[PDB]
Amino acid sequence: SNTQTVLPFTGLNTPNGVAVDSAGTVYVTDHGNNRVVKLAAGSNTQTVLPFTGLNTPSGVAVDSAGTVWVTDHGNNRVVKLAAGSNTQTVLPFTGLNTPNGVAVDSAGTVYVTDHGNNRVVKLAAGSNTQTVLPFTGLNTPSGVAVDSAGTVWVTDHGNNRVVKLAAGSNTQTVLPFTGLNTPNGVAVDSAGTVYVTDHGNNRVVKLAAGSNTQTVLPFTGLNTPSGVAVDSAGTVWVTDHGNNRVVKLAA
Repeated sequence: SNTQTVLPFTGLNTPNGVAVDSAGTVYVTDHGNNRVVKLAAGSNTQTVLPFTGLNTPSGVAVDSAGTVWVTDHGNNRVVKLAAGSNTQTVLPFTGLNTPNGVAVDSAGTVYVTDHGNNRVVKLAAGSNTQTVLPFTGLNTPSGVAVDSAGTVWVTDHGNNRVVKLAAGSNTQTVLPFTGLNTPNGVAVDSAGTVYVTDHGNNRVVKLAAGSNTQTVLPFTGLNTPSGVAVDSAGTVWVTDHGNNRVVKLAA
């Protein structure tokens, strides 16, 4: 499509971070209200999830079991909410600083852009071992995506670039986007297409796998967009941070 739709969220404040599940339920970290909100497909009523004590949360992910993870940026922690019981567990990361961005894979491994420490960390399900990924030269990284193959992409915000660590490789690759300004947020689809919220240019850009020529998506009127998700259908959702809204574009 070339015409975006605004989702019927209410009362957002500087939202940053969006996730979508296979049912088309959309989850947003409503950063400036210290809460996580969700909207089911076709619904006008949003639901505030029972997280507690959040501070400027930035980034949300959801696994197959309905577990919701949030990077609780202002508290240097990652919290997960177990489905049904609504038990909150602080994941046993350590030493985080203003984390901003989270992803989870099929195995329940959790990946966090540890923004304030210029690093990306991962924690396997149930583990007390966190692993620093061998990205190099990061500056305030702010967004992480992982595909089915286990390739990890990161928006290296402070360097105006997107980097990837290909599965099985220990060598970082810089993707051939051009002209980025403080990018924050990355998503990847099944086809390997990469989507980035080019925050400081008020636009969303995408690169097909193997292509060296980005395209700009036909969103309009964005302001410091900061978070992107893509569903199985190729619909693209963006947290339009500076306009307190979430916008979507069908393929």
